[PDB]
Amino acid sequence: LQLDEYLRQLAPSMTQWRRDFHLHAESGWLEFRTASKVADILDGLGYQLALGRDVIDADSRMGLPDEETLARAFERAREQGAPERWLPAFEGGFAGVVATLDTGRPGPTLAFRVDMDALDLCGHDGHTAIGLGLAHVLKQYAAQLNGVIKLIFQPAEEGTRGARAMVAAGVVDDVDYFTAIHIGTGVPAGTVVCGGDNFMATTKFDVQFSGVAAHAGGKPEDGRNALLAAAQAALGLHAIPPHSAGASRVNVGVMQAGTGRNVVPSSALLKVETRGESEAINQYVFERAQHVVAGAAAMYEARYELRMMGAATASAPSPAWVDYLREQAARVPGVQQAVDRIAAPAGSEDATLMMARVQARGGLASYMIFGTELDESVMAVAVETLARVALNFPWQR
Amino acid sequence: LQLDEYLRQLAPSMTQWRRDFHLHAESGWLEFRTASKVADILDGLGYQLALGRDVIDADSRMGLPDEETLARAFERAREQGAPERWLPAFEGGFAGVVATLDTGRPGPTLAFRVDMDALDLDGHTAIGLGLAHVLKQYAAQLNGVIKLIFQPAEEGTRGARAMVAAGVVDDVDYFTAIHIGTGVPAGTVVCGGDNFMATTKFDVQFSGVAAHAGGKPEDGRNALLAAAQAALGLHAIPPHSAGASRVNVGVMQAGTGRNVVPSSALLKVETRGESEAINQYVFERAQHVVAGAAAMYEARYELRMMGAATASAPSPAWVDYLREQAARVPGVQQAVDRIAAPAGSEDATLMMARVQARGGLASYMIFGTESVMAVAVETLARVALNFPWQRGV
Amino acid sequence: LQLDEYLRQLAPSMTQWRRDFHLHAESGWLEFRTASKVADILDGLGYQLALGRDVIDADSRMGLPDEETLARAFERAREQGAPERWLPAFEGGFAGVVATLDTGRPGPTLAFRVDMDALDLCGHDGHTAIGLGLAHVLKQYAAQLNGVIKLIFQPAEEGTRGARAMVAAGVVDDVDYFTAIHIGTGVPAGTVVCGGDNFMATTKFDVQFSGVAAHAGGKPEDGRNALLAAAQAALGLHAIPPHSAGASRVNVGVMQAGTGRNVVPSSALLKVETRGESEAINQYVFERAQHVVAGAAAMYEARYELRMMGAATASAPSPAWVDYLREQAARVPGVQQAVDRIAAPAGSEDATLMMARVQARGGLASYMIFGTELDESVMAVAVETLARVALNFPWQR
Amino acid sequence: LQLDEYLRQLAPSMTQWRRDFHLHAESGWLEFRTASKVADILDGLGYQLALGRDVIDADSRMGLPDEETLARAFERAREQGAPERWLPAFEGGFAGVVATLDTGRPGPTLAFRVDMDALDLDGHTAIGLGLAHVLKQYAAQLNGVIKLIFQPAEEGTRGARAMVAAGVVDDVDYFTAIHIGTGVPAGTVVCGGDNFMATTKFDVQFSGVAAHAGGKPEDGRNALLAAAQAALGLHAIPPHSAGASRVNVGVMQAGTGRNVVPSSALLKVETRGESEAINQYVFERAQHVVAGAAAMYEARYELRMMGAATASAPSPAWVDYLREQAARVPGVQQAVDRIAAPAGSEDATLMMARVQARGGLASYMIFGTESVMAVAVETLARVALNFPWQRGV
Ligand code: NA
Ligand code: NA
Ligand code: NA
Ligand code: NA
Ligand SMILES: [Y+3]
Ligand SMILES: [Y+3]
Repeated sequence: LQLDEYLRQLAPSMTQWRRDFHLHAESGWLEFRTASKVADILDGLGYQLALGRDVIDADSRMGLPDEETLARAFERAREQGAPERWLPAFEGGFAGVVATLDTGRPGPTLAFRVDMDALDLCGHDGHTAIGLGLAHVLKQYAAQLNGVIKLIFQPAEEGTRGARAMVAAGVVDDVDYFTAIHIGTGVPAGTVVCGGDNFMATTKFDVQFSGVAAHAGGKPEDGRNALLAAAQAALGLHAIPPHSAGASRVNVGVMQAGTGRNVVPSSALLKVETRGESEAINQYVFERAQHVVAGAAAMYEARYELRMMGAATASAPSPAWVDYLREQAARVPGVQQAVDRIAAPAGSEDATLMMARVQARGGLASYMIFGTELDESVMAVAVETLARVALNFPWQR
Repeated sequence: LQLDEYLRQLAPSMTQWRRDFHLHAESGWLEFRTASKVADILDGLGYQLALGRDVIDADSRMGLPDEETLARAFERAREQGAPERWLPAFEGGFAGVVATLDTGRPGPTLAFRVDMDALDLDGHTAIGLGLAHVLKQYAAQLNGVIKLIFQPAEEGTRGARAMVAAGVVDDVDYFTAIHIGTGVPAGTVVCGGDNFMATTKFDVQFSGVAAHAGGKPEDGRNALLAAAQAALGLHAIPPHSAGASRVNVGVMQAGTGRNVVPSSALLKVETRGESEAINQYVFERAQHVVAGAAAMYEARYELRMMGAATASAPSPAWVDYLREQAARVPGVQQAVDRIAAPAGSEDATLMMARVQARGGLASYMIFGTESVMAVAVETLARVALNFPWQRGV
Repeated sequence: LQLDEYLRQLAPSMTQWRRDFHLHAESGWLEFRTASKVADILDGLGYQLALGRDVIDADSRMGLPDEETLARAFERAREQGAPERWLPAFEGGFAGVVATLDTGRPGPTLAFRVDMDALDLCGHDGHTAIGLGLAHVLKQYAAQLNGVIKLIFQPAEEGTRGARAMVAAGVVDDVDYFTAIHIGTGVPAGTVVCGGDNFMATTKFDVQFSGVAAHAGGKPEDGRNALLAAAQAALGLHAIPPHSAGASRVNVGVMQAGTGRNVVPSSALLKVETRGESEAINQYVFERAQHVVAGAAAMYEARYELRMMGAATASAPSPAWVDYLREQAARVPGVQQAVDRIAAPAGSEDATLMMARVQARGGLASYMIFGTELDESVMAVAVETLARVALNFPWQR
Repeated sequence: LQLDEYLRQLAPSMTQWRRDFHLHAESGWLEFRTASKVADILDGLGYQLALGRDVIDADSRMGLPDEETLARAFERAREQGAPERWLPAFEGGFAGVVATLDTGRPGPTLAFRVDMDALDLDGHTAIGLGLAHVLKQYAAQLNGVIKLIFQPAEEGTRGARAMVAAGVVDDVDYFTAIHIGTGVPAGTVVCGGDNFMATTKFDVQFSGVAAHAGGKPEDGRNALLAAAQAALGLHAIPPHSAGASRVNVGVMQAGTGRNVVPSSALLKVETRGESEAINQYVFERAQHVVAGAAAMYEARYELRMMGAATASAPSPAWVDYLREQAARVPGVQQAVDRIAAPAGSEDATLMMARVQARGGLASYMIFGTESVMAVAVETLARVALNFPWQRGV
């Protein structure tokens, strides 16, 4: 009741949030200020918070910035207005937060997730505002809810690095219905996909090649060309055969080698990523890749180091849950279409990891997409759609 | 003074300039303060000066820093004491000066060359200034013309080409490049150094079309793979029958991000040859290798000259004259023609080649290793003063 | 009526045919004897024949053997028992035959196709016997037919070379319902696929690299390494990026370069093939390939020659026709399943070219597959199924 | 006769053997008829013979033809007149013979070497037979031992290794390889040929897993791509500071069919070096290159030795002795030590190295260009007969 009204009594806050978080955008694992601000507000609304290491498994964190970068980002946050009461809980690259609202009334646990990080050289993640927005709506109308509602603010989504660490921490082991959201720019403004399935499994990794000269003196017979080794690696990688079961990808997006024009290269670096339509296919591609870089290093009798930088799996939304999401989304104002599933360029999202987990444990889950192409108020329709998903839940059945 | 006295009454000023230029060292193409000081001093001695653009052809410059870097250095040089009267002539990466002493009497045009730059991340200039002082003091005992070339960007063999293209050595009869040899015995003086291989240094920028690695791989045009294939092709270039040659892809940088098809790729390459012809063969092969690799991926490519130098073939008659004079010079132990040593490069060779090509004589002198400077000035001064105005060479 | 009986009164002939044609197997474009034998028998049954150049467009013949090979194969056929009355009509690599049965009774034209060639170094094509088999059944029961029935015996199916030449000759420009058959070894014995859609479009081509020394004397500076050029080509080819619209393939199956160990290679040969799930995708792959071989040749300043060796398109069976085929196949004895469409390893078949043609002109078509895996009498079930397809045609509707 | 007469009374037989061996020429490892004839003749002269397996280590043979080819040639040799008494000792690719003449008196062991094979798609044997005749006729004027090595597969440098491994030259004090030089002046005689680079010839077979190109590309393991990448790596092998070296992938064959992922690939490679050490460096690098390329595709690889030879360092004292004798030989114009010429290979070098390694002297003699044979026999005969039984070398 009066949800439509209350919403217009919140919109002015959300835009303020999208902008402030756009103003002080932070990269993967360095979302210190953002998490501090989110925690602050969420605690202010009376949510039971869980922070940092309690929700982010230290070990499974891939592609973390160096010890130095984590430090300045932390300090800059403290010098950026980040609340003192919370900031400390995220030091060391553990900027993450899960808010819990327990109604006391027996019932299922509904989880909604949004990422907080921006991109490195931040148009891509206005999702944090929608997360706070939904939190508010969920308090005012708390009385009509049952079971438990969980709000997940995930770090390092770019590069698919954060989800795994939150899953390893057990953040979604007690979730019955999972829903990840996204402001799809490549999606028609006014349209809403309730079953994002265009996500490929993937593996991110860097390869370091070292070719220490066999002896000093700089004699050509002692050189071990790391550059040529990575060059042959790059070719091998891209030559990996496709798979019969579905689409697959491989991309050496970055390569750095050498120190000087006249100097025989002894060091080289490759930034790679593999992808497959299914978990198995991507696993296949990654297996070959390792054989390719290993042999390439051997050719030049050079050494190599493999560094796992991130990973995600394939998405298979729960049919029933997507139906429910479609049914609710149709009534929402700005929603012109429900689509269910769409045909768009394939990509990857670590939210899939949380979905896979919830699904293996009996729950259901899906990835919602809100169109905006050809419109920064799409947050209101996202908020109402999500809020509606909870309030309208068929508690009995 | 009579000469020996003059040199001892000059030695102080010489270390003063050395200390100064060392303290205020400047990288290739950024020798603004040095060039200014040199010009101020030479003008004072009464030398006619050709500066900057008049002695450095713009288009022939290689491995030039970007505008921002040129401007910062120019401003820094002003703030470090560069004589404001001369500073403007070098603005834009044209720190170069040719000082001329025309005796007025008929005779040959003798040229001496020193470089002014230092390494990135040459006590030669002082020597050049000292020699300028002595030659003025004894202009009466000279004939013909005396030319002093102060060259920029010798490191990376980047500056000599532009001076040659400006005509700097086209009127030269006898040329002598001066260098302080660290890898040469404390008392030795090589008068015909030729341990220089011809070379070409260049960059290759490959430009393709970026695309999302997972979403639309068909829209991509991989510049990275083009560079990789070029790199392999470059190192497979066949040797040459006439002598040693080498190709090296020292640096490769490519790509924007892990999930984006690389649309930009850069190769820093170096070509070497025992002779000019051999180096030209290798470089030619290299151009075909990179054009093809770019075409393989439908990528565009741009080849940027970063450096160049040729082989050194010292004029025997001129070498002999220099050796004879050097021998008599006090602090000298061994006045040799050439001396064994690992091969390297030096663009002074372009001036030599040019001079020899027009009928003149040329050589490269090396003073081993400071007091090497007094010896170098006295020696070079002898070379000029004891010239066979009549008999010749 | 008594079709089931008549069939058992023909089986002894078919096995005799499969074996004789297995005995004297001929490769692509050299099916001289086979065509002579087929024509002979078909003429004996009273079919209106069209042979050689009248059914095989000379120009569009790809991957033809050399002038010499065509000669001996021809003579060996004459010395192999090939009928004299017909053999001459196939000289020069035009071994093909289309038999026509016109009932005078107005009606649609039904076409059935089978290939005759074996494979080169012949278990793969017992399809010619089934073709003759069906011809017989179609005569005896001629009275119950209407319109026109056409039987197509295609050469050079292996390597996808013959179909194009028959299409260019107009062989299927007047066909209303087209059906290509195949003894699917990779298909369950007793099963019949009425809608083969597992076929990818493809392009076959050889690349010849020439690197004539710039000068005599054998000086290394004059060499132009064709081997290294093809080597880099091979890598480039296999590195061609996949396509978002569907699966694609590239394979450099053969490479020959050099004349002697110590001699700098001046010549090289590549045997390649591209593939795509759709016509467009394969076209995309072939476009890249040409850029790859051209640039590779340039790197070593070598020359190159592209030779088109064959091609096929994607298969999209006519839904309605597949339904009809399924309905008829179900009643046939040896048929346990109808399936309609199956999931098997992708391949290529030039019969697709005839299908595409017939479909663009208003007719319908499909590719039938008869299982046999885990059974050399599958010809009887194929014959009856095909014969039934004709006899049962809904002439009225 | 006294010698000069003997040679003129022998010349006929010599052309008879030359004409015969030319007419019945045989390829490497297939010298069955030749070896038989040689053995029959030498046995007749009273020479002790070590044949086949006793002088050719089986495992050390390189570039051996397949069984079928060995058998066909063996049978063909029988049908062409090979003396049936000796033919069996060479069955299986062991056509080799070492003839020994032990004077019984104390002295040095002198060895002379000739090859018997011809090219595929050596009038040396006759020379060897003639020298055997003369030395027997004058055994009385000889001391110590005389050994005559008739070597198989000299083409492609394939046979010498197996003889060295059999111990054939371990008891040799003075070794001399004989060769007819077509690229040498009609009257010149090089006594210390050393225009031979060390070398290694080998094949690399890459074995992967075949699969249908379109149906199941993931089941494939491309041996073709492995060879391609190896080929590129092989031609990128860095040079060596101490001297010239070269790598060449002369042949590449791979694949079964257009629509099948290649599971078989073959590279025929050649490695060269100015010295033994330099060739070993290149070959070592080459082994790493091919093992890695095989690993890149999870393919197996097999490296087969097809040939090998080392550098030639003729013993100066022995060269001088040969030159002195050759000079006096009638039909000789120029008895030189070495002579400029393009570099090639010759496995005789393995016997030289071995001999020199055990304290003996060795050299390679070349007779320029037929009547070269009479001169070669007379010369070689002098070398043996005029030996400094006392004074020495
Ligand atoms: Na994001
Ligand atoms: Na310098
Ligand atoms: Na077939
Ligand atoms: Na030979
Ligand atoms: Y309302
Ligand atoms: Y019946």
